[PDB]
Amino acid sequence: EYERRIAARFTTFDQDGNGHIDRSDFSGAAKALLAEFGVAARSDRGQALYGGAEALWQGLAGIADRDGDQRITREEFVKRLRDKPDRFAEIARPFLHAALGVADTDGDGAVTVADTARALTAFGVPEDLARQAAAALDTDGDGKVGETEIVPAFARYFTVPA
Ligand SMILES: [Ca+2]
Ligand SMILES: [Ca+2]
Ligand SMILES: [Ca+2]
Ligand SMILES: [Ca+2]
Ligand SMILES: [Ca+2]
Ligand SMILES: [Ca+2]
Ligand SMILES: [Ca+2]
Ligand SMILES: [Ca+2]
Ligand SMILES: [Ca+2]
Repeated sequence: EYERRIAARFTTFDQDGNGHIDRSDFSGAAKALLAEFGVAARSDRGQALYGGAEALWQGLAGIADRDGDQRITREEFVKRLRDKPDRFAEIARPFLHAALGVADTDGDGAVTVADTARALTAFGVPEDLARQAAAALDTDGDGKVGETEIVPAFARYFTVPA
């Protein structure tokens, strides 16, 4: 179970599935989300999402790329994330904020549960599970998913329970 839980988290970052985490895993994730919502890469929201993704890669690399080759292997990839999950969530905050912007289709600063599910599928979550996860992210049940729900959820998700 534990090792399976760890692989799940690794697989989330290893978007292209090739067994190491690269900047391009993150670039690819940004590209997928923008495509899902028809947001132009060159738009303000597009540039903000790529900048946020690049910042999260650098944070994660800072933590886990022990030999400095700018790929994080399965091997290199948990304890550091478990002991300080809040710090890692803040590293991800610009990315998560930008992702919400992209998934906000009417511009009112809120994202629907259905569009949260769309975002998750852009990041490789199969459609059925994404609906279930999106629903779970809406912890106050108002049908709107926000930064105050997503950022702590992210912190928790990357705290692999022992
Ligand atoms: Ca990869
Ligand atoms: Ca750019
Ligand atoms: Ca490395
Ligand atoms: Ca919306
Ligand atoms: Ca909205
Ligand atoms: Ca479908
Ligand atoms: Ca189902
Ligand atoms: Ca909510
Ligand atoms: Ca709410």
